[PDB]
Amino acid sequence: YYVDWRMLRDLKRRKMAYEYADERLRINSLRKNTILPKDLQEMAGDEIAALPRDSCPVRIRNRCVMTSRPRGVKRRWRLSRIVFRHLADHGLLSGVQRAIW
Amino acid sequence: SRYAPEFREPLIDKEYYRKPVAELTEEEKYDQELKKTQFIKAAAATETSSVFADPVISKFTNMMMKGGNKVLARSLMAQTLEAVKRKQFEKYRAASAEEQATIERNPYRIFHEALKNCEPVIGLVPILKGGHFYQVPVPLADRRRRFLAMKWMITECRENKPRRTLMPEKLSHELLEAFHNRGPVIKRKHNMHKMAEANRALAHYRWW
Amino acid sequence: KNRAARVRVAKGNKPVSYEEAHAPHYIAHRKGWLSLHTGNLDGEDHAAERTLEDVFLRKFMMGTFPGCLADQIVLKRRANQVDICALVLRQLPAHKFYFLVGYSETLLSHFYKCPVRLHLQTVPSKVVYKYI
Amino acid sequence: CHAVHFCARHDWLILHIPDAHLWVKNCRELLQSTHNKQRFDQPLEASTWLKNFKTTNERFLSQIKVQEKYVWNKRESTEKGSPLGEVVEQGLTRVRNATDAVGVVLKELKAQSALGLFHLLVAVDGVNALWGRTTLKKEDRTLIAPEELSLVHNLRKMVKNDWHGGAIVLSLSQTGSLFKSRTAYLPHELLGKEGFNALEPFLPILIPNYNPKEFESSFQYYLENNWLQHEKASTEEGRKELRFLSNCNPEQLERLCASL
RNA sequence: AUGAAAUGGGAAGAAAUGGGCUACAUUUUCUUAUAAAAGAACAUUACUAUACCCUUUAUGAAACUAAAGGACUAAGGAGGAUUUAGU
Ligand SMILES: [K+]
Ligand SMILES: [Mg+2]
Ligand SMILES: [Mg+2]
Ligand SMILES: [Mg+2]
Ligand SMILES: [Mg+2]
Repeated sequence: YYVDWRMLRDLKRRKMAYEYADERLRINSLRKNTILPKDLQEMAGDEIAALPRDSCPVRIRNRCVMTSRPRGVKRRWRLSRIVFRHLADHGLLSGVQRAIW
Repeated sequence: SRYAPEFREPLIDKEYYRKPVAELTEEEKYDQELKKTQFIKAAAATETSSVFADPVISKFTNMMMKGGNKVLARSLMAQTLEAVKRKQFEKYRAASAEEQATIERNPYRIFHEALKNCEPVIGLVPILKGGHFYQVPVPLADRRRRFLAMKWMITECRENKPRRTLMPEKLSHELLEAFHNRGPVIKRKHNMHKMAEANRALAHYRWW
Repeated sequence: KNRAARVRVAKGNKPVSYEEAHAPHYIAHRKGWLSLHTGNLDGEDHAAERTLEDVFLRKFMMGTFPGCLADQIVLKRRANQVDICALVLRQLPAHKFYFLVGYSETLLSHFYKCPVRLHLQTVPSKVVYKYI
Repeated sequence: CHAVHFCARHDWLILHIPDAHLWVKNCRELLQSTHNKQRFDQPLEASTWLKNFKTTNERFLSQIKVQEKYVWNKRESTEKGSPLGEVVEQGLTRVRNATDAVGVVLKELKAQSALGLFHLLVAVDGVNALWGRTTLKKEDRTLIAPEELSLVHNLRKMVKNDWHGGAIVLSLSQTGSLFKSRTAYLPHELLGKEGFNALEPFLPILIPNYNPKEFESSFQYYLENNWLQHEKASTEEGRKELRFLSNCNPEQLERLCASL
């Protein structure tokens, strides 16, 4: 069991983007240029559109791995501000201390 | 402040340190020996032993500065002094030998005597009597009397001037017209004194 | 008022260990870090993966040695080796500790694919820094 | 300006361009040239110079006479033989031709000088502007180049050593220069590769700061006119201070003394 | 079904109010410079639009977003009581 149904939907989006990464790369390359005929580029614009929506990598959201919080996350640890503070304030993060200056 | 209260304000008078020991009053002599065991604040960037440094003008510059632009405010003051020196040289050359004697061509002496003329001696103050505030004429202190003269000058020029005139041209024309006691800033002094005259009845309310 | 990781005052009858007594602002001043890895150093990667392993490794040891832990465990990573240093009360018989050490080491070495060793220092009872 | 006085008193013909940076920036009227459609004409810049050139050389404007016919308009032309003053008069009268009257003047003097009639001092201050960059834009909002301008192109010929009968006195000025550093004064830095090659072989004359003798003379000159009105300026501690702050630089000394 | 999933939407204001940003210019506007100095501008659009609109680019599958230009340019002329911050 994952934290919630939102983390489950996000996990599937991440595994379908990995499957369609090469494909969406090869097709999208045909569009990001000025060297190929516009007829081919107009057609490649639809082949990329036809791929499943969850293959799109901009529908991925970084969530706290332990609480599935969508905002407030720190990308180096993948934890929300609330979870990070609990581990940091207890001496459990290696090298993280309070900032006094 | 980053200076502990034990720190002492610096003394940047060149002659004072080089005076013969016997010429110093024992009170002044005492402080020198005491200072050898005290901490001394570093001198400000605008604090120098220069013979051309005038505190009154240096203060007047800081009261014109906007947003920490010291170069511009100092430049405006330099242009003003020059605008006054050039205005008196023109008058001096175009004047008879008799008139030439009276004409003053020192801008520093026109600036100081212009400000002193504008200084107001007595200004109305709010004083509390019987849990109620009355406007009673009061003797203005030295610092408040000096501040008011400078503030009134920098405010007449900043606001009450044409759009295309510049501060070195309005300030020069105002320092010169306050060196002869016939200017708008002198009229502002005459209003403060005129109002205190009307409220002289409440003078005795002062307890000092 | 600040409520984070602060064991609050009672009436002088609450025993607290050295780790519990000190609030978060004493970290790196009076008390050190329970986990020591290289993943939070500047220009280093895999902080997230080291941090997730720590959370699990602490929950695993609490359940595997239930009621036998005198203080929080100390995790030490060197190269790919993981070292777990735990203060454990002398409640269980000696032979049971040998079983749980063999089990917990083998299980965590096949779960994270690293050599994992368990170091146990047995105390007669919890050490009390102060009564608050 | 000292050289321009010496030549002026010996009856030379002074061709003095006071500042050449004014012709490559801040132009509010920029027309096109009939002579060459590529080039542009600066009516106001040319008109101002001509009025000053007329004043300086008024005496020589009747003696010198054009050697060719110049058709200003369909209805106006200059007959060969007429005084050079007529060319100048038309330029001031009709501002459209002002940028062309200048070109005729520069061309005539350069040709006629070799005949021994008169000497010619081409004194251009700010010469580094000619072979640099401009801050003027065409109708397409594209920056112009110095060669394109009419006044700049004519002058580039006068500063060449392909004639005789006079001397060319040039000066460099980083002040007013476009796209040059504040601390650039050397000839190659200001002229560039194009300007340096154009003018060589030239004689560089370094203008230094006031020497100890010159600084005292300048200090006493200000005191002689009552300019240094501060009480402490006349003293030795004032002078030593003014020497340090100015650093004996003529301009800085004038600026520091101006406020005092 | 108050659970799970897909697709499409989640609109606007002759409105009041809080905070911010910009301007109202001459201690200013533009240009080169480097913030020094110089040349121009300087009241009807001179100062002055991070709005609307028109083009181009960047990200993305999707531009509805952001930036950069272009013109269009309206109001504003230092702000009533009152109130904020700064040793
Ligand atoms: K539901
Ligand atoms: Mg849940
Ligand atoms: Mg996102
Ligand atoms: Mg500057
Ligand atoms: Mg695109």
